[PDB]
Amino acid sequence: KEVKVYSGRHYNTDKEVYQKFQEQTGIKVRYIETDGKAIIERLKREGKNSQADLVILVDAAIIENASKANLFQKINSNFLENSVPNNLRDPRNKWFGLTRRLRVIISNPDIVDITKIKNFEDLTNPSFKGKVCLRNRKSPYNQSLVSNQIAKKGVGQTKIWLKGLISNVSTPYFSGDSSLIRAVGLGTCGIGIVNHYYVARMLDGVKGPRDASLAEKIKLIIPNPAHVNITAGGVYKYAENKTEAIKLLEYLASSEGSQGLANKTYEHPLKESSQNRIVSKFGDFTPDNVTIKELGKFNSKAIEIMKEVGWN
Ligand SMILES: [Fe+3]
Repeated sequence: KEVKVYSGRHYNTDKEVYQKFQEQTGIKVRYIETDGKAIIERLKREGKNSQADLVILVDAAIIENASKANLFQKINSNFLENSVPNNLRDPRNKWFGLTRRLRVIISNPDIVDITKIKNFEDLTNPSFKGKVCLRNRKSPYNQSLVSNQIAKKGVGQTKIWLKGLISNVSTPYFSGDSSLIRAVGLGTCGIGIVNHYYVARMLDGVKGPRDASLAEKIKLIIPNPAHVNITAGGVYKYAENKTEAIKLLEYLASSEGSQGLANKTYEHPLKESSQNRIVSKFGDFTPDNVTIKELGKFNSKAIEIMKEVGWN
């Protein structure tokens, strides 16, 4: 018996978690790890001829792309329905959350007054003029953040916040979260918005000594309440090994499985905050209760309003 996993968790960190499932169950895990959008495009092309059993994807926006494209089948599981929090799964049971990431504020306290920064709304302060730096609108992470704001405040109010935010940007858009962390730490940027786990990875020397030194210069602010995003798993629509795909998903969503995946990328497990000493130092967070499904709903409108105010 075997199971074929196509995973968009492209961090090169998760192989060990699949090995523990194999040893306990005797089910062979064939594992492909690449870009999420390459997986979606390949699967649309293959249809019934695909060898995918279980699909793992990063971000609300990519999960919505896969759902729109009809890539998942509904599954029934007492374990999953009674263990994965409602806000972090498909109401129609086609996909399930496995890890939690926060998109946070990073600041250089030698360049800006950090006592003035608590939440996203503060980044429109005119005293931050020229000092705010962003990754481009092509990042699903950024699209899902603007989608978060539309969910709570509606389109009108979100556009006001975006006109204010983009006003304070005077630097070209970055193509990644790690290069924006380097700019904030070097001090060419005073304020950035990035995923918390990139700061943890650089602090722990994963990207070498220079990136570690730059990351020490940064003060990380968790908005209160906090915007939460996820990685998720679902069973492929035409999975051959359906039974084995459900067993592996039940394992990855469990306390052992969710801690295993999360501890590799410095994320939070599903039902508890990270044990990790670097992540714990960032502080406690309270979720804002916007569902992952809602983040997918408002993705199209988020892209249109980012384009309209000039977030490029
Ligand atoms: Fe990432």
